[PDB]
Amino acid sequence: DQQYECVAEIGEGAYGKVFKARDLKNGGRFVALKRVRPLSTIREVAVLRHLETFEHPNVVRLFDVCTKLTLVFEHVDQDLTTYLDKVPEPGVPTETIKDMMFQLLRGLDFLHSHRVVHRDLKPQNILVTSSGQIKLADFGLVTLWYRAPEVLLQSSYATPVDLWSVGCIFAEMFRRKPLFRGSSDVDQLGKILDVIGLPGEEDWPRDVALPRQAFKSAQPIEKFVTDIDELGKDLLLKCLTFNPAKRISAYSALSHPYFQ
Ligand SMILES: CC(=O)c1c(C)c2cnc(Nc3ccc(N4CCNCC4)cn3)nc2n(C2CCCC2)c1=O
Repeated sequence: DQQYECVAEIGEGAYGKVFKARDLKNGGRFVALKRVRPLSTIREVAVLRHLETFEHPNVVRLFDVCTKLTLVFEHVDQDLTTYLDKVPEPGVPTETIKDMMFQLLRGLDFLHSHRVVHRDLKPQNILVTSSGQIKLADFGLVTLWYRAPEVLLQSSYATPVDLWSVGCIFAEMFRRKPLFRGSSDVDQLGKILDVIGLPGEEDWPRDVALPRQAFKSAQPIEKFVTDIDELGKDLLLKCLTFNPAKRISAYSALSHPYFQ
């Protein structure tokens, strides 16, 4: 659009490239824009232009949709990735991990309550403002490291998909490196079960291509996620529960003694 001007390139990918641009009309503020190169997809934008009306403090603001499209949003300074890349030793402060995780679950509880699933939650799209405020981005239409077991298996794809990704990002917050760094669904699933263990046959998805009988003893987490309290250990384990039905929800997670 002519109401905006491209200065730099934020990110590239299959979904299309997003750019940092100057919103000349609105006091030359920095805005993030992404193009698109038509009936059941009308909903996607109707849910976002609606989600917008609640202006949740932990989700990127949308500014406009122009025409073949141009999507303008709020520009955030950096992501969680480059945030972790610059934090001095011995990593992120206990309280900084606990705070940023709250803002993450709030934005997740907001999206879930409004029947929205992120589906691709990674540090690359968990943005962080100058003030240090978490903003969820890259939703309302690679790296399997954050993919949930059931997505990998191709069974369910419901809201517990993001609670796995959050336990993966919660670990990476301490560790400062991906917990499960697989290279294929089968490799990912593997590396996952090498840590959490083989779940009971009762929790394995009934009727899927990959059987339980194709993989492991449960390993303690304090080994892989170094200096984490028994409370954070309790929360992250509930986040990383094989059975999506047993996996904690952002709403019960927002309650947990870890934030008390
Ligand atoms: C489509 C989006 O929701 C969206 C928005 C609105 C956005 C806003 N500010 C960003 N701000 C950032 C975040 C990081 C950078 N750097 C990119 C170059 N390397 C250093 C970090 C620059 N700007 N980045 C944004 N993204 C990126 C997240 C991952 C994919 C693109 C987005 O998807």
